[PDB]
Amino acid sequence: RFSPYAFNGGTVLAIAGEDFSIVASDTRLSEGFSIHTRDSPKCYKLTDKTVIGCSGFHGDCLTLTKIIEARLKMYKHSNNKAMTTGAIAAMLSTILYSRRFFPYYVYNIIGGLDEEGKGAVYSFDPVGSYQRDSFKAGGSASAMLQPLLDNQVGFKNMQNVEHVPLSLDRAMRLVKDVFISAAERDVYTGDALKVCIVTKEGIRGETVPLRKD
Amino acid sequence: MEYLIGIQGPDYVLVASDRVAASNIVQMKDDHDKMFKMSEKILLLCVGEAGDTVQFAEYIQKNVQLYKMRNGYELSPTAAANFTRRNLADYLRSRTPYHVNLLLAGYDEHEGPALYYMDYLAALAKAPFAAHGYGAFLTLSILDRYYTPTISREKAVELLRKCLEELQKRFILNLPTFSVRIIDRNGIHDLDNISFP
Amino acid sequence: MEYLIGIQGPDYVLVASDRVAASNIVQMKDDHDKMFKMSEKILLLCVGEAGDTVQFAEYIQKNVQLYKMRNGYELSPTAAANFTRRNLADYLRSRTPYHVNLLLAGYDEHEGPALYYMDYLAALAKAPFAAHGYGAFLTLSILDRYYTPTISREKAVELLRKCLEELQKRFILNLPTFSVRIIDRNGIHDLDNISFPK
Amino acid sequence: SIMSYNGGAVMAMKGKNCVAIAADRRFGIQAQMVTTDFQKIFPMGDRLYIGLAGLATDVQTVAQRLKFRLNLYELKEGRQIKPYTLMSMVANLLYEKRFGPYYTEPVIAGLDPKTFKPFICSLDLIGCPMVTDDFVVSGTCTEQMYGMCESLWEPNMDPEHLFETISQAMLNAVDRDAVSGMGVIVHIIEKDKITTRTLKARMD
Amino acid sequence: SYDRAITVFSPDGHLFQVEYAQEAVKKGSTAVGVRGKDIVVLGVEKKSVAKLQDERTVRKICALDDNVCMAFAGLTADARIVINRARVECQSHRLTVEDPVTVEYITRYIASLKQRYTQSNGR
Amino acid sequence: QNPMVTGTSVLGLKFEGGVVIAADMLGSYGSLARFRNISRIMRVNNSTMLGASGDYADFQYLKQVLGQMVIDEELLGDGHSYSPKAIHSWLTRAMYSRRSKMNPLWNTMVIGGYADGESFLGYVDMLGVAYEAPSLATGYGAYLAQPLLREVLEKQPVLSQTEARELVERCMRVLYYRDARSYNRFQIATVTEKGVEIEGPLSAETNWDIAHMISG
Amino acid sequence: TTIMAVEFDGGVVVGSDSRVSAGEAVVNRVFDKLSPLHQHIYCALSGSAADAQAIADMAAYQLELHGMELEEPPLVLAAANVVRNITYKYREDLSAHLMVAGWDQREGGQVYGTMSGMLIRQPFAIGGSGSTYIYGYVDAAYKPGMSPEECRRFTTNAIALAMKRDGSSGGVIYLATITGAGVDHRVILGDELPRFYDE
Amino acid sequence: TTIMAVEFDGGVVVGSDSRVSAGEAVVNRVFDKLSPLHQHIYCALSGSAADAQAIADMAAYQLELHGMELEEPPLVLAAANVVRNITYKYREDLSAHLMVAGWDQREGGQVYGTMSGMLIRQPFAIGGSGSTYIYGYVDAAYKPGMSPEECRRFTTNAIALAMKRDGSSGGVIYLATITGAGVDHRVILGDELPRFYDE
Amino acid sequence: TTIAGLVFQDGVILGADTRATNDSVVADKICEKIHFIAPKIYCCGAGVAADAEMTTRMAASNMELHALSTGRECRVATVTRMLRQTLFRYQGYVGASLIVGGVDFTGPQLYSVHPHGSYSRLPFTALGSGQDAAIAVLEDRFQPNMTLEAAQELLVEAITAGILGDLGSGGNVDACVITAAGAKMLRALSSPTKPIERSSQYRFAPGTTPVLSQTVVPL
Amino acid sequence: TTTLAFKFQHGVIVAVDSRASAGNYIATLKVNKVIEINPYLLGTMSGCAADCLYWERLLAKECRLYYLRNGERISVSAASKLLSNMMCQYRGMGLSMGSMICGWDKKGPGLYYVDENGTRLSGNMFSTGSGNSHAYGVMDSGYRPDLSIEEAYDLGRRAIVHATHRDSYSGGVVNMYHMKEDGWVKVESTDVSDLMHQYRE
Repeated sequence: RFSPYAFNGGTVLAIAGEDFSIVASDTRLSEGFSIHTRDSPKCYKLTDKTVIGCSGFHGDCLTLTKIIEARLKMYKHSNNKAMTTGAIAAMLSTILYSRRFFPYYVYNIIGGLDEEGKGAVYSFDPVGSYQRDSFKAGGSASAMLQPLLDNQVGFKNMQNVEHVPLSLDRAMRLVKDVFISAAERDVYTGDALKVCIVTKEGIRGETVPLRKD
Repeated sequence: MEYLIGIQGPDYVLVASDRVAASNIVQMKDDHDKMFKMSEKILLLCVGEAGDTVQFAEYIQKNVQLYKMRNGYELSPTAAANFTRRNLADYLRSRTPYHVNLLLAGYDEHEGPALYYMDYLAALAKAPFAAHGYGAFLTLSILDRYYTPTISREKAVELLRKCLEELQKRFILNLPTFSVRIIDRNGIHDLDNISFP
Repeated sequence: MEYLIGIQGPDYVLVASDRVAASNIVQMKDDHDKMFKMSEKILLLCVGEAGDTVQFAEYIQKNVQLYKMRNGYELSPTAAANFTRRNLADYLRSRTPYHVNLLLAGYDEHEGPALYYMDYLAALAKAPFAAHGYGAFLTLSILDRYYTPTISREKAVELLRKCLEELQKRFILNLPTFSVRIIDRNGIHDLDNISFPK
Repeated sequence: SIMSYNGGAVMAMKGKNCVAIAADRRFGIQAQMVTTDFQKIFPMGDRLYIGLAGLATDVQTVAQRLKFRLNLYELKEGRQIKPYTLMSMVANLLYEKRFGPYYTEPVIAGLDPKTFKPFICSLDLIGCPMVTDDFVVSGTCTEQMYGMCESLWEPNMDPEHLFETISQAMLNAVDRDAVSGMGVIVHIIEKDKITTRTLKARMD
Repeated sequence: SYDRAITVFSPDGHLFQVEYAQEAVKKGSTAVGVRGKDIVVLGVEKKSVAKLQDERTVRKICALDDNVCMAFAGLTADARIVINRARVECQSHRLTVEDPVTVEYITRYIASLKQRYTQSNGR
Repeated sequence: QNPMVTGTSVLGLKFEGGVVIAADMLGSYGSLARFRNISRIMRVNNSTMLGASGDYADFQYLKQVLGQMVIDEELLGDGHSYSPKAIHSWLTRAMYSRRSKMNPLWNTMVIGGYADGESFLGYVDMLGVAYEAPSLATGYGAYLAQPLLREVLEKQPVLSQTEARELVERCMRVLYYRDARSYNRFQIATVTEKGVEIEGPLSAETNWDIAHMISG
Repeated sequence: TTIMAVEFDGGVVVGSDSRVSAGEAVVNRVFDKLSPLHQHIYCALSGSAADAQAIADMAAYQLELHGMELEEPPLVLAAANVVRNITYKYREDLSAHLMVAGWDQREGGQVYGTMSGMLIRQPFAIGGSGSTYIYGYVDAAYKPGMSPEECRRFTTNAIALAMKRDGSSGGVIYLATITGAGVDHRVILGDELPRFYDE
Repeated sequence: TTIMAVEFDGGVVVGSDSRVSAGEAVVNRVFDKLSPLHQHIYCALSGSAADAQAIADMAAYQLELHGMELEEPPLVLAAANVVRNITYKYREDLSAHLMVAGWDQREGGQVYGTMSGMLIRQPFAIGGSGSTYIYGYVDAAYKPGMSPEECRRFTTNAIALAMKRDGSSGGVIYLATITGAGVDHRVILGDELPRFYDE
Repeated sequence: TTIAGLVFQDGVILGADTRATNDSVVADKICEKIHFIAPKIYCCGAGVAADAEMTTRMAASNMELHALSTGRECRVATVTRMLRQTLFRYQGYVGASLIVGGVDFTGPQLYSVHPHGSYSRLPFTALGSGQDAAIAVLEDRFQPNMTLEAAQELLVEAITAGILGDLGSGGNVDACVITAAGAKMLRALSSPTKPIERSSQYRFAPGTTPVLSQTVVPL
Repeated sequence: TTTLAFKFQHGVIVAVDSRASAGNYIATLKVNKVIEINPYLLGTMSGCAADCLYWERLLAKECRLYYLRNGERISVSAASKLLSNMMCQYRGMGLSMGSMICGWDKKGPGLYYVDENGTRLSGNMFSTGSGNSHAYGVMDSGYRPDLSIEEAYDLGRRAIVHATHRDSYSGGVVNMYHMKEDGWVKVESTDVSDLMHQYRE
């Protein structure tokens, strides 16, 4: 018959530091065993302080992004100000939920800085539940990324070790290395990397090379 | 499945029900009262799907209370039975089917005592005694044996205790405590709750 | 579903089970005894599909009794556990799958008390206490809270009465009466049946 | 799937002259725990172990067949088994079942009895032998254990560092798995001796 | 349907339809009431009694609920509507809120009906 | 759903200062080759070029709609003409809105165009999946001529107009060999700054002489 | 897949296409569907290749013993029955379809459709999924008593019409002329294929 | 069901078979599949009769207004589009397939396959379930620039080949020659049907 | 999975890809798909992992019995029959798809065997998931009678186009060259992606391990 | 997902765990299931995380509309009825939510259980979630209405601690919310694993 949803792969990783929030994703867009194109950025920009990733069916990633960017302007025109990171989460929770009976298949991870200037990451589900966390992942490689962060970021399972808040200098090499580890062992990840770092100054996009196979 | 019962005496209607509210493998609420009072002398007993019982039987309780305020006199137990049917019947073919099982028990100044049976397909029946649930198979047999139209309240409660204590032996579900109420010319009257500690 | 339980004390193994035999909406037999005696100090507790419990657990009772007559000494509770598994495991892929849940409770002159858990897929586990059925969810929590390795049989029966009387409140099925037995160096010993005259 | 019924995790990582194999202690049925004493790692004799994961029936069923076939092999031969030969045994054991396969993914770790030579490998339901120079994992959490072992593993490590590496590899990978947990048992195979340690892990 | 403005403003700002409606009240049957301590009393005078009438069916003191009663003075054809609309709200309140109806809650709903019918098209 | 006259693979690849799109002239009903002369490449305005795959009955519907879209645009004469990115983003919504209603147009389209010195080659899909790539193919072209195009673009990212058509003729030649529903006659439509120009029906010189090797 | 055979005085001409396709993709571009069962006997494969190559080999074996033990070339009716028994026995499991054509010292040229476990002798026979489109060419253009030069031009013209309409057929035509002198194996390359209405 | 149309200088020849069959049984033995949409325009029905007679009547209506309001005979391209819009809009519910052929004062003879909601102008067109059996006769025997006497003999020979192979086709051939002078209705009875290879 | 083969003037060349995946993960990054049947005969598995291995083991063992029995160079046409009648015996349940090639004294011969038993002689072919990519490169640049020095690049470029363009193929490129002398194996002949570097070591100091049951067994 | 509540002399106590997982892989860890509504009203979370989170925001919306309109500070009994009536219109469309509403009204320490299909039950003791059965055992272990404040929390801890220990889909940290006449107050958020090795020694 007709199968409306296909899995296009993709991987999203967010880390909320004290002064920074990093949202990174790969470029590979692939349906089935074939690669359509090796540049398809998952990271999309909403406001200056907010970057949203979309991991899932690519047609919903394109539609949902145009719906969000439409309601950013509906808010900015009505309220004469940009949406806060917490407001984008609460809105997109109701946007994803209005589809409850024919859901969007996507994994949204919103990250950036809140009113306090601190990294705020909101991870969603296709049905629109959301909760704040220091680090989240998504997509096919989400299962590989999370255990690595529980150790380095969370200092779990280690007795008598000091807890130092993660530094951007260690966060850059932490995001790059988990993908170098994930792109190897995952077939849906590779061919390139985009890191969009959200600080108080602005968004800085950094591209990293990954295994091409 | 939850359990209902009713008995019609000459001057009275003696109804009883189980107080258990159960979900999955556990009993959530053991004091849950399934007896809904439509009017002064008119009761109602609803069991079925957990959500459809309270949702539907409250639509009736308001239409009955509304009728008494409009015309100044309450419905008779006969009219209240045929009204609950048509609502439950119209909801069958629509997109919101109700699954319920009703007992309408009432007393009337003229018609006297009345007891009505109803299934989830809204087929109304007026019987001297009736029961619902899986406990209706282990009980109505006992009611067949000991029931008489001349029975007295004193015997009825004693007769009701013979039925309800046999759900503790054969019937698999717990059902520790049973609520009991009686209706007469003086209105509804509560009776000592049958309890098997 | 039928209910089993067991408790391992230092010198003893205290097991209990429900006496109900139920079919459809009625209780056929309220005194039905689910405790199968494999050997002197070795019991067995089997619940599951009504026909598979008695059929399988009798195949074990004979193989255990046969071993004692061949070599002159009974099986230890350890060997009797790994034997019931392989038979129940070999069935799985054959054309006659058994659906059962076992508890092997025994005492040994050397190894001491032992209690074994088993599911219908024949995965053997040795636990200090175990339970089967839907009543195993409402019970093993209570056992977690009051159990201690130093418990005494005076406390154990009192502890067992705390668990079994809570199947009368939350648990939906009747289960009026519970059989109880205890095992020690002197062999199996019956205890006063816990009964709640509803 | 079916191998997700009882859950479970097995890991093996190769060092320089030593190997280490680890597995969790949890035995449960779907969403319900039973006991924490379950054993997923079995001795094949001196300096050779094998882990097993997947359905808990086949863990104990396949293992009892190996000690059956191993003890026959070690009595016929005048020597202990090589870890490379054992890989092909378990591969032949699982492949004869091709049309009614055991549900399990064996993980073999040990030392070549010759002198120092370490060896590890992993298998599948059908038993395709797979030899790796770094690590092998099997279980329902396998996806977790890839990322942990990728970053932590190094070409040559002394025994002290294997344990620290494989400990944090399991503990962190299991915490994100629902059906695995309840403590981890870690074995260390050296040339001189064998060190067994049961870690204290979150009970959940 | 018929949608047209009946109630409209005037050069003096007065609503004619609302003022003429109050003129209907200005000739009613006189209705009074007072508040005591534990008791409250209502009263009405009927000049239309010829002794041929049935006093029960012409009673202008009604009861919206067990805890609330009411009277009215004005055109009696319109009262049967508001009352039958208020009695529906009393029972729908007990269905929404298990508590009985507050005297103020049913007075708001009676007022919200007299509003909507002022601004609605063709009423 | 119903098997009504599917198309076949559509090749395209952007070269220096232009875009070339090759498509078979064969309409295919089931496994048949039924309509052997059809134009599957539509000219859209001056600067953009469309050709499609999948259901052909849905291609003449979009041929009719995009016809009105462009004609209605010319009627105003405002000077605005749809860029191939607008034609691409418009189809992405048409494909998606039909999808969300569970009544999709079963089709795959490749939009070529050259505007403002920027060559736009683009891709949409039934499900709404849409992107932009230097080389595209649909159906089994993505499994066949796609690694032929990528293997050239990795070594030579810059292709001329003469090298382009030569590589297109080779890739159409491979599809004629390796694709069951393909056919020998095809159109090569090359859009440049001079405007859309659709070359006549062409063919491929084929070397079958390996048939003698297999024999011996 | 399109196979064809035509009967004339001295012998038979066995034509076939080449292309083998699994689904909508082409496994093998040049493939020989004529597998000799015996010196003068040829079998044109059709249907499932895995099932047809098994039946063609089993038929080439059972018939090989028949050739040795009789110390004489087998007939074509013998070859058609060995193929029929294998096809009908396994007909649930094997979806293969064959065609047997050859020459003998007794009856001369013969052609036998083995389709689905049945057997017919036919003056001309067509098979495969591409057969259906040429049921109008072989009815009209066919005439009895054609010379070998006319038959090869009739078989070539016919299959060339099937390859153009069929998507599962195509490639080069194979032609084997089997007579009493021997077997002439030709190959018709794409440039030699007779041209027919292009549009 | 087999329908055919051929284009020549002065006009077009629209051929068809007769037999209408539901399943393996014959509902109607003699049935006219040519339903004129206008004076010089004729539509050859195909596929589901209930769906085709509805589309042929709706197309004969919408086009009738087009004829009156313009006070001029409509073109054939106008007739092919009215049929295409109805076929594509309902394509889920209606399984019908039509063929539109006729003559006009501008372009002359024209033939348009409407199949499944698409549109093509063709020099000769065949349709129906029986059309799959001859693509080989219409590829070979067809030549450009045929006289009306040759076209009618080409259409008659072609359909006569389809009726013999198709089980869902048969009966008498209808032939309508549409030219500028008028429309010549001809019926080819079974005794006039051209004989081909019998076996 | 991408495997391919090519016939040139003096012999044949068999390539393969080294990556093996279960579901979507990379289980092993270095794997041998080219197996050893006879000294001058090889083959390439594509399919179910073990079904393409165990199958070539049975053939490699049968051909060793046959070579010792006769005392003659193994014919390529024989290996094809053994793999063909074994796979067809299992009614396609085995998913092994093989490319058999080698040089006997009949001259260079390259077959291919599909999981259901369908085998075709030919000059060139490719199987696996990335077969559509490799064949397309073979079709275009092929031509009969190639020298050996020019025959290696066309196969490398055939598989590399099947690795880089497929999600099921990765790692290095194995190649096996066969001639009259024959038996020349080149392992990891091509490396499409060189960089593998992972510098930021996570190695940490021992001494944080909430460990309980520690014990030591001497040997 | 394990959740429980009970009321006694000094008022209600609510206890939940933090973990919400999808399949065998744990999605998040510290997720807060208990949903705050009013100052003195407190909801819970069971079933689909997005469904009950959405609809208990409408209840937070309707309770404010009630308090703004009437000013009567809605009772726990009515707030439980609003959440059921909203879920009854969408019945059959696959909404899965459990819930409990706690609070102190003029009547007393009301506690209710509102379900996906409209089940509305007052009562003394409740528990929901997948590990609900494991909670009733420890709660029925001799809980009494006469317990003091400190003795009551010790039961709330020890209930979830033993509930998540037996359940693989329940775990994380225990969130405990006491209830009073004025409003709820958070007692503690404590890791289960750290409480295990306490009660184990």
